Amino acid sequence: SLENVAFNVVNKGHFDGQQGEVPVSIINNTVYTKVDGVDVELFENKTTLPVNVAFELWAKRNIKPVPEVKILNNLGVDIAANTVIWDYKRDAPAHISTIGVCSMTDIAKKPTETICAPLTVFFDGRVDGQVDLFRNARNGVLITEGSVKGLQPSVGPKQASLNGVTLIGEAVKTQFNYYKKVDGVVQQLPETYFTQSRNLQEFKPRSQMEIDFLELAMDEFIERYKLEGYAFEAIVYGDFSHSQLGGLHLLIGLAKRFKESPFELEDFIPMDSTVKNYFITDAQTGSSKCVCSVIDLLLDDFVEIIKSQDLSVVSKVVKVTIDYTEISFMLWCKDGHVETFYPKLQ
Amino acid sequence: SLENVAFNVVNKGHFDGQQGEVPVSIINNTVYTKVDGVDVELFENKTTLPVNVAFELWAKRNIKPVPEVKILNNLGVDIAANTVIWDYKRDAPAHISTIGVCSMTDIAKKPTETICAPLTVFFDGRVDGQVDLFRNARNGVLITEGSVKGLQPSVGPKQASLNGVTLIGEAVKTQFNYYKKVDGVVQQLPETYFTQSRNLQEFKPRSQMEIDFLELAMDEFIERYKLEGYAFEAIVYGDFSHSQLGGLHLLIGLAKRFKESPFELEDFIPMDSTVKNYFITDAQTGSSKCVCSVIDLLLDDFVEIIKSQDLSVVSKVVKVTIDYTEISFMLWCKDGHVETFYPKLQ
Amino acid sequence: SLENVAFNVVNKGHFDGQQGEVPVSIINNTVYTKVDGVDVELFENKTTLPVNVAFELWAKRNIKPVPEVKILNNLGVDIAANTVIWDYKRDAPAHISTIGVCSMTDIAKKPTETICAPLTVFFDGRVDGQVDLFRNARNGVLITEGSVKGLQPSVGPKQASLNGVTLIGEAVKTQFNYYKKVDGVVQQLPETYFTQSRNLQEFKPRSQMEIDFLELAMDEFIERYKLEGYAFEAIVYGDFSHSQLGGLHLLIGLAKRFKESPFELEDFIPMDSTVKNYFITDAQTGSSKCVCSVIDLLLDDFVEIIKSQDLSVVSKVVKVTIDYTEISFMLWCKDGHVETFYPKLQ
Amino acid sequence: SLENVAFNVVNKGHFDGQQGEVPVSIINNTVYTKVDGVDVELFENKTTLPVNVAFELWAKRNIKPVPEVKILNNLGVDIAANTVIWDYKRDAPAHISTIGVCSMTDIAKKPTETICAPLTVFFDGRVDGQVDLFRNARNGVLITEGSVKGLQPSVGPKQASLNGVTLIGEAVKTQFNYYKKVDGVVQQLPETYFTQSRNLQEFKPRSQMEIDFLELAMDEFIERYKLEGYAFEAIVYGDFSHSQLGGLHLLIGLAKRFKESPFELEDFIPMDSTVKNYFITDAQTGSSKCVCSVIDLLLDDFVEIIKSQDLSVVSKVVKVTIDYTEISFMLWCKDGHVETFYPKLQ
Amino acid sequence: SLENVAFNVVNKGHFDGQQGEVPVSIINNTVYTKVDGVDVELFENKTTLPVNVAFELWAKRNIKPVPEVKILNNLGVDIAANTVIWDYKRDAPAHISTIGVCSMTDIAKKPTETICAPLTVFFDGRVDGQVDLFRNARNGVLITEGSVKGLQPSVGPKQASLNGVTLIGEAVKTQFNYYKKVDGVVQQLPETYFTQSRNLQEFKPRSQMEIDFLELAMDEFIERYKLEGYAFEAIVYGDFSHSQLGGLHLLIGLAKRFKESPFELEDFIPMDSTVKNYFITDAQTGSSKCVCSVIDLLLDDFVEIIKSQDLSVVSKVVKVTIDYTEISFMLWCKDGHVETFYPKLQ
RNA sequence: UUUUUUUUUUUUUUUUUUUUGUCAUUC
RNA sequence: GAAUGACAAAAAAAAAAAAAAAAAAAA
Repeated sequence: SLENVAFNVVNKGHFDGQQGEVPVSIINNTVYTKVDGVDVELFENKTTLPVNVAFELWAKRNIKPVPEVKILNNLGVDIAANTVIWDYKRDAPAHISTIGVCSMTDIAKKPTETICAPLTVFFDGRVDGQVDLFRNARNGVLITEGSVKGLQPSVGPKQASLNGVTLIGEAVKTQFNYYKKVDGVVQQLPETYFTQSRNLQEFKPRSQMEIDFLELAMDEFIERYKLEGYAFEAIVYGDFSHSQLGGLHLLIGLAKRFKESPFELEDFIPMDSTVKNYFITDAQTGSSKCVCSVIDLLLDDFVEIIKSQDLSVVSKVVKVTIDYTEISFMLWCKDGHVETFYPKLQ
Repeated sequence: SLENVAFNVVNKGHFDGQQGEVPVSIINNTVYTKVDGVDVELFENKTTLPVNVAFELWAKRNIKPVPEVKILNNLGVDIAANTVIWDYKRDAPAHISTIGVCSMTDIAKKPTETICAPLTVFFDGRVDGQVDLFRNARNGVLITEGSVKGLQPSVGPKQASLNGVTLIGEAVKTQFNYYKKVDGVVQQLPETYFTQSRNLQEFKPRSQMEIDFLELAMDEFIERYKLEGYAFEAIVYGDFSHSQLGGLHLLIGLAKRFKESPFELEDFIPMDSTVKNYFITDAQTGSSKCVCSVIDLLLDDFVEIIKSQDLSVVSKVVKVTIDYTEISFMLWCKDGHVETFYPKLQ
Repeated sequence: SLENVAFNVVNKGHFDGQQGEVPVSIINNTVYTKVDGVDVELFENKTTLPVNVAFELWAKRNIKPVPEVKILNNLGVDIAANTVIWDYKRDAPAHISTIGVCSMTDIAKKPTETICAPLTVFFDGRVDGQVDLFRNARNGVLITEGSVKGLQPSVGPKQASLNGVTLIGEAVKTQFNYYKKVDGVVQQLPETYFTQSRNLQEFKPRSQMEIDFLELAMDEFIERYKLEGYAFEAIVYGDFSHSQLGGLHLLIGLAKRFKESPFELEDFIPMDSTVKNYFITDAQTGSSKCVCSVIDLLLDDFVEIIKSQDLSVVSKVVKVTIDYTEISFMLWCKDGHVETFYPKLQ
Repeated sequence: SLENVAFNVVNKGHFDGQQGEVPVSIINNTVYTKVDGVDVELFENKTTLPVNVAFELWAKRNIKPVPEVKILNNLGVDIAANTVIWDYKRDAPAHISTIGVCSMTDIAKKPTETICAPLTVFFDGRVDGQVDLFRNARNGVLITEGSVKGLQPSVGPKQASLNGVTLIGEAVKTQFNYYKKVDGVVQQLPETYFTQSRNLQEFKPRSQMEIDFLELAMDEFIERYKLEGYAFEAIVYGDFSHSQLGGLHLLIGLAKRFKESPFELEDFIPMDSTVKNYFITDAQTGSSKCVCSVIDLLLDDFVEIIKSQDLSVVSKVVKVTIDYTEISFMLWCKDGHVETFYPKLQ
Repeated sequence: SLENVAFNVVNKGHFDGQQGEVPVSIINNTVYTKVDGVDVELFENKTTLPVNVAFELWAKRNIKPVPEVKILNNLGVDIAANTVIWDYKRDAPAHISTIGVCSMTDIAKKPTETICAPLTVFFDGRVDGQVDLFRNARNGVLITEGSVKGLQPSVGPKQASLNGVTLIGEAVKTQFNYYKKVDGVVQQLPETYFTQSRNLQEFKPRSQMEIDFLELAMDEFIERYKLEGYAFEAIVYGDFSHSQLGGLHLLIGLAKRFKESPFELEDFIPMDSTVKNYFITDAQTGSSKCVCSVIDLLLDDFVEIIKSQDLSVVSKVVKVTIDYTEISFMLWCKDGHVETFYPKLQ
């Protein structure tokens, strides 16, 4: 019920399943409620779904630390089992349909129905009875805070999305063990690097090399870590000397530049992906680039990736398995030294 | 609840208080429900209220024969008790607020509260206990199918509004006795003429004089009923010889002209009123008048009214009580004969 | 392309696959085009789909005689192969998704992909290569103007929907042979009665008995066709003596009553179905029923059905296979004669 | 008029009363004006009112220092006399109706009519003649910058809302003497505590103890002010060790935690009230609470309140009059020391 | 095509002119695209144009450094040749019509047609063949990064707009030479002062005098630069001692105040102009002025302007040519010293 | 004969936030 | 000596539009 959902929202902040109703009015793609005789906005529809459907999905969203939407997308997850994963980047549900949550978007009441068999259903091991449901599922992805009997685990990212904030949990456990089944057989998830999912204005280093990068000059940092010949002066630090922006394909370099000279980042595809494309215009020098593919790789991980390559190639598209998906980097070695190494996804 | 209201609508045609819910989607001021997997339109909001509130009011509307909205308006009825009167002319509720119907439009749960005391509350005597409520109400209007103990009745119109169509009921009683209370004292309603509330395209005579007017010519009908000197050739039949239309202030004349030559009726104020203003454009002779007051008085009643006037006055405003309200007619006479008789102020 | 679709609409009336572009503006859920410098309406979106998507689907609708949407719904058709069946009752596409029509609603480009296997895909045999496509489909429904080798035909209704109106075509063939496959095995479709799909205001009898019903009185028609004891005075002709309407469960009786005393039909579920529920309000006698199941069976078929039942049962639910689905009728009999006969659950 | 209102807005920033018109276009709940041939947005309607009505109410809003909307709500104010109080928290007018401001919302032209008698009209003493209007009002609330003859004054909050900015006026007087009348008799307003209406990101201490709280550590501040046994470690400072957040019921503690580690405050009821509920999620530790009642009491006032309680009770509901309304706190004590002190029912 | 434009947007962030289409859905004045099965927002329409037309214009906007919209407006530019100048202040195109950009807003395909002759067409000398077009244009404005043969150049502002970022180009050239033609004759543009177009929260001094103003106090800065008798204590620094704000007509003074005490700027006309009007409300002292003309002149330029005036006049209107337009400065003097230099019509 | 897959192979067009040349303009 | 604009040179990859060929596919 719409009124019961709004009552749960106004009394607890989300749908907790309590009983009760409140006066609700829907107008201009917005859900208003009457508090003390005056309308108070509860939810403004930013989705393509009907306003009531989107409101009820938003109320019933998962308020527990859930895997980042990019991780679920890279794993091929098509739907979630008896839960709603809310994509706060899009302000919309991460999946078009649901299983036993919303009557309008329901394709089944339980994940065991035949309709959900071809789909890769996301199972949350922290919910009772979901591990056994995943065991019987033809296609599914399982996350557990611990070990599962009989299946080899895959350790996921240290960070998880808790009500829209990507954090490494201390009071809560945000590191999950990932399992995948395709056509009834358990797949072995490949060894992967994981993007840190940090912000430009809230960037914090997570390693000693990151601290050195943020605190040292370009030449000192390059000489200290023997990073000569890998074009770190352009790939990470950036080249703000031409009308077209040069490099800046790591978020650490973007944060370092933003510390000294604020710029603008036009995100023309506002979604959650491993590689993000930005329309960056440097406010200090005027350097701009229409497409600047940015990956939130750990600086140690990026150093290892770029040092594991073969430098005697004119040009090569390099496949790196990052965030459980194969990211395509365009290696641009010349004369035995790297000229450009940028992600090409999205 | 919205879903319960839609369930009642799709299973019974109106809100009958049955339990159960159906999937509901609200989009573009319209309520849709999923029948066999495809969205089916249930209600398109033509009102100024929120779509869900208007849907709840429309579903909970009175489907029993109810007095016409114009009759309630002329009686000063401001709100209805435990019911919704739907104005089908406006496709909107006849009153802004309700009592014990819709949580967003309710000002009180019962008409006995102090908020409804100054308001003129419409009490329906066919509902159990509403007569007793009307007795204790400071201001109110009561309709009953029969007599009320200790209260003198006022016989209302023979016609009533049954689910949007005006009819003189045969299988169901559509004649009510009107009682009004202002400031706690039972008022004596005046002896009024009643409009027939007919339409042009299905006009049906209700009297012998009406039939004769429909079948007989102008001069024959005027001579037969001794209607010479009352300007019936213009007031009722209408004048189409000039660019500006003349007379045509009775719906009988409009219907007679429509029978031989249809014209266009632009109702620029689509509401329910005793005197209706139309933008009449004659498609045959090109005669048009921007505003034309048309009143649906019975032809016998109009003849009695026009014969009860004093003809020895150049200009006189005639106050005739019609549909429980005073309708002012502007009368022009010359040489002892009527020249012009139309509802004044147009 | 939206502009190419609108170009096809303005130059051919539907998407004919021509090349060209026109200036198109979308505003207030409506598609406008600029003709001679002034915006001209092309399409008003009455669906729940996005305006451009709905416009593209409407332009690519099937303009050939297609089976009525009720027939496809009763056959369990979930999607159409390389075509769009437009439901003119709802002014919306008959199916949520399409196969190789519109990229926004497409789930596959061809009906034989793995995604379309669980779905019952409607194959049109009049299109080259679709019979073989239906032969390879796990679930599908095939209609053909002629015979298909190795498959037993199922003669469908004489009527078909051509651009939104039901007609028995003479210049074009509207009778199709129906073949259904569920889980890869051809099913033998049951012997069924077919609704004639007629309108109230444009009712045209299709048999001698229907003509006699329309012209003869109630008693003469009942005595001529030995229809005593089957309560034809109530089920078909209808009773308007009480405030609650009785009967009117056959559209021919509604047509006969409308021929004399027009009434109002409020379709609170505006969709195509074998059994239609209306909110009937008799404008002459005041009789009204909130819900009334009306089925448009041929009077010969209804007579055969009512004569094939056993009269010596107090209460019995009668199952009739109509329009390829089982319609459940309520049968009440007393003293070896019929009392009421209406579709059950109304 | 709408055009005159827009002229006043574009020439003076608010409706002053000047004569003149500017070209105006209304589209998508927004009012645009044509400045030098290009449309300029004047007002985006965030209310449930019509766009033009909301625009005219916003233009005619009070730009003088007005009482905070929560103060008016706690006093029972239902309408304002010849002025509009704009609620900047909701971006909507604080009251549904107005008195002599907007013709679409007006229930009266002057507050002396019968319709305004039951309502608690807000009279502003800084406008000439409003003191005498309040003296003759059945129900009303009066604010004055000075003393009123024959009336005992109640000193209000030091801060007041000035064009949506809460400030303690230095060049203007933001302290008003509050008077109240119900049924024609003056009440003596209770002696209440007043919330400071401070922001999280712009928190500024208003006393020495708040400075000590923000500067010194938890243990030092607790020991210095003899605050042992009142659970200040969790009640104000808060506990971030478990998955569910504990405490943070004083906005000063939220400000102190924000100063060291920013977190998200999801205000699911964006209105103005003495007690605010937030969906608190700690970005550093992962602690989160769905509903966290936060009140912006002066730290001196909160210390006095917590020291005025009787500690020898297991469970006790505390009635505290804050902002002219009774705020309920739930008190748990064990072994003669406080365990928690939070607003009741959250 | 809408789909091709959206494909270009999702691939490069702006319309580059490539071939390809993506699934696009338009709903609620917003353009969505389907990326990985979920709709992703691409553009939300804040203009008065249709959503598809506005999206096409936004994609085809100029991404190179272009003159500020205020400069073009003051030069009387009515339309741009084969380009779109996006006004990021209004989030709408700076000109109503276009030349060979979008079919819906196009008045001509080339600027040489007769329709574009009366309009002052903006020509970009950086684009090949536009200087020749400007030579043959009856009315036009041309900007070039260098000299033009046979034409005397007018050096423009040092700053220009790059993707909505106003910057002095270092990697790019943001200084242009302005040429204007009206009725086929080349005018000599006047010698003008230029507004710096700086932000309040991102104010950066561009001269030694501005640095001194920001660092020193009022008295020291006035003494060092010999600014006694010019009322710099009010015009620039501003007066907050009264309820009505005094002076503060230079953005440098607003920035200096914002450094120590942030306040509110209600820009009730959100457009780009040389003289901006703000509804300034001082949060610290409560001094507010409904309308306040703030001009972003260089402090040295303003000092020269105020020292070039004739002080021996009681009241005088001062004409200063700023940004190629005549700004009316209202000067008040008493006893041979400046009293107030507020910009006219605040 | 139809179909999806496993795809491979051939050609056309488009593209890639690499370097490099020619023409063009402007210092 | 540079910048910009219009293009080409190198290397790899992607997208489709045309096919052929195949292991499968059901006919």
